[PDB]
Amino acid sequence: GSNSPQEEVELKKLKHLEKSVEKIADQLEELNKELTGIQQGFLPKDLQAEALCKLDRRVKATIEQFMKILEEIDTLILPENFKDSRLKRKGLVKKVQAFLAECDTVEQNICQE
Amino acid sequence: SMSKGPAVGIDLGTTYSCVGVFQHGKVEIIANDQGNRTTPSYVAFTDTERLIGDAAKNQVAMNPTNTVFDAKRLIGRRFDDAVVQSDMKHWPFMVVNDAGRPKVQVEYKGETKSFYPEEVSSMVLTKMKEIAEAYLGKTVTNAVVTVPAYFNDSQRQATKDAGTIAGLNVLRIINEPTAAAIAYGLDKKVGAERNVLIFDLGGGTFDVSILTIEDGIFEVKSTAGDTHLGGEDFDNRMVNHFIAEFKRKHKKDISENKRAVRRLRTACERAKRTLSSSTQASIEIDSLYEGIDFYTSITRARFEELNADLFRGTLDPVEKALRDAKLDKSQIHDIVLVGGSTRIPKIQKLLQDFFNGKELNKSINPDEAVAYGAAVQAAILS
Ligand SMILES: Nc1ncnc2c1ncn2[C@@H]1O[C@H](CO)[C@@H](O)[C@H]1O
Repeated sequence: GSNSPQEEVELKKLKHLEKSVEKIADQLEELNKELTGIQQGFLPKDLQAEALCKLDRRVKATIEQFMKILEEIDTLILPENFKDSRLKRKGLVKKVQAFLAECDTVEQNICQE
Repeated sequence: SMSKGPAVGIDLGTTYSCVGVFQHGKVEIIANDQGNRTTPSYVAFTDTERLIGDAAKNQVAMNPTNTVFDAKRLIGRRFDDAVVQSDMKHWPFMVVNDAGRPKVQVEYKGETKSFYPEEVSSMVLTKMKEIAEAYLGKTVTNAVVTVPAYFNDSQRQATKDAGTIAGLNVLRIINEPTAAAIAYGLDKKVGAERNVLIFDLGGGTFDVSILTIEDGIFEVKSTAGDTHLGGEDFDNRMVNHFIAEFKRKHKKDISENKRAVRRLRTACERAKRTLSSSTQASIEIDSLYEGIDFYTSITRARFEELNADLFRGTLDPVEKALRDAKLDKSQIHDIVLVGGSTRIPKIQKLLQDFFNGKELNKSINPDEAVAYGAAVQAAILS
């Protein structure tokens, strides 16, 4: 290939963003396990509604952290020759959007009336 | 514990506040704990804590009904004031009537709490005092606090009271256009009386002030402006342009997807800043809407065309202020730029052409000029 030293700078930025995404994804993973735990658990019904609505603050914080990541990714300008960077950027945005769709699922299952 | 520090200058702004200190023969504008030279005039109430500044603005999307901002639009006003009634239709937080006085109503640690506007502003002032102390490594008590020239007695008193509640010894309340003229040493220029036009264009407010400086005395001759015109309106025009472009290119309407619009708005605001020092800005947003990548660009000329009526309209309050001050544009000795939106080259060009090529006072960071002049005043009164 014609791999340039300049692309290494963009790839490093994207790696830092991937690490930041992984930290937020671990918070989402704990929300999913607790949500599954309440839905399939042995709590009485009135306590179940309360336990589910207690996840609201954390799910909203998780959504916001993912949105901030997308805004930081959106500051990148990658020339068409920087193919690896573009593929990495595309993969990272799709991964964040799939995580946001899981956050939306959590929101659909809590604080319902 | 800490040694006693110097007196500071605080620009207590509608959306952002700024603190400066005069040290080693110059003004240092103080960065907050996040490295920002301006601090959002935001206060948030959560199930567990009270957040001020950047930490409050950062969680506004997560807790909108308990995140207070714009307390300056309420401070010293009666509940039935036309401004209070008009503004409360747009705020996500509640404003209640307490015996004719407005109060912000919020949920705080699971309890319904109400606060007067001066209590909210006292919390922003407490943060500005702490920002100064974190930088200086000394306790800060003395401060000059600024207010708009059009603030009446009640609005001035309520600002002084916010300073008192914040534990500040308010050395003086001075007008924002006066502070900007002080920052440029306009009072120290030799000769007769000087007529000064202050052109203050922020993110959400436009204020024109005409001052006369005679023998070191500042007299406000007139005030004009547009209370809700600012940088945000220019961002709106750019967003509308790009939503229309996505419809033409992809036959898809992104406008009901809040996250796609927010991503686009954030990129627009950033591209607009780029356009003040470059003639073109590029935007690349992967998977903006229904998996479609949005790769585009905007020239400075296109940005100017999209906002032509708004930029041109900034001269109408200038003419109104001149009319009210009973002065001809040729009698203006100094023009001062305040507010981040004054960085727009077309705005500078229109104002300079109106004043027949006269140079503008713009070397001081327009977001910091008011705090700068306040810090100069604070040092003089020390
Ligand atoms: N370089 C700039 N060009 C144009 N507008 C700016 C610039 N810097 C700050 N602003 C705007 O000033 C306002 C107050 O921060 C915001 O609307 C912001 O976008």
